[PDB]
Amino acid sequence: MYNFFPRKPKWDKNQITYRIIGYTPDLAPETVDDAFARAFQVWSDVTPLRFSRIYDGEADIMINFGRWEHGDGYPFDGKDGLLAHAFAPGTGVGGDSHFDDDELWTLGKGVGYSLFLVAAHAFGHAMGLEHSQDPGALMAPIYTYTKNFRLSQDDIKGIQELYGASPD
Ligand SMILES: CC(C)C[C@H](NC(=O)[C@@H]1C[C@H](N)CN1C(=O)CC[C@@H](NS(=O)(=O)c1ccc(NC(=O)c2ccc(C(N)=O)cc2)cc1)C(=O)O)C(=O)N(C)[C@@H](CCC(=O)O)C(=O)NCCCCC(N)=O
Ligand SMILES: O=P([O-])(O)O
Ligand SMILES: [Ca+2]
Ligand SMILES: [Ca+2]
Ligand SMILES: [Ca+2]
Ligand SMILES: [Zn+2]
Ligand SMILES: [Zn+2]
Repeated sequence: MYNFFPRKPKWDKNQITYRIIGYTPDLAPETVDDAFARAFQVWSDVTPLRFSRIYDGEADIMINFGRWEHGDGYPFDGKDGLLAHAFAPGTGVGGDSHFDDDELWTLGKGVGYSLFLVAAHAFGHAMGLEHSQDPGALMAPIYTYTKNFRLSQDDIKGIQELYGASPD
């Protein structure tokens, strides 16, 4: 079933804040923003968690792209291997999600990697979800493309364990 980080860390608030510092050239900026939004919404759908975008100063979830050493001491590794990473909820680095720009970022294709799926996956980590044993779960330790995506019961009960279900 579902898993969390060792000390079960979580946001002390439902109103979360995100900022996109950098883009990938692989996708249109507008299409990146829609991918990051839609990724936030798979989790917002089933919790009282609300993600609101800001365009300057420290946010909860600082989003960027980078390659190799990108100034956090967790280097990326070129094409494939690490696609991305997120930090468990916390101040500063806590919940910050980074994507390796040595990857080919795509949407709606089996070729390269869906920014939306990896982001959804990564944002799981940023809410305090670890990997899960269900091979169909979004918090699977493996990337898998599907054209038509739905949050598994495993991922819903895990996030609702921390933050409760949809009140709306
Ligand atoms: C940069 C990392 C080292 C940070 C780490 N986070 C992780 O270790 C996470 C959790 C887990 N251990 C995997 N993680 C990774 O960062 C690995 C990267 C990535 N690995 S991946 O590239 O091989 C990978 C694997 C799987 C996917 N999956 C998908 O994209 C995907 C899955 C499923 C589906 C589908 N079809 O359903 C579609 C797509 C994508 C990428 C991933 O899993 O995101 C972490 O949170 N810490 C070390 C924390 C430790 C926290 C703790 O232990 O309590 C830390 O010390 N942070 C310092 C400060 C933060 C807290 C504070 N403010 O005080
Ligand atoms: O490259 P991974 O994320 O499938 O291990
Ligand atoms: Ca890589
Ligand atoms: Ca942060
Ligand atoms: Ca790229
Ligand atoms: Zn990083
Ligand atoms: Zn992961």
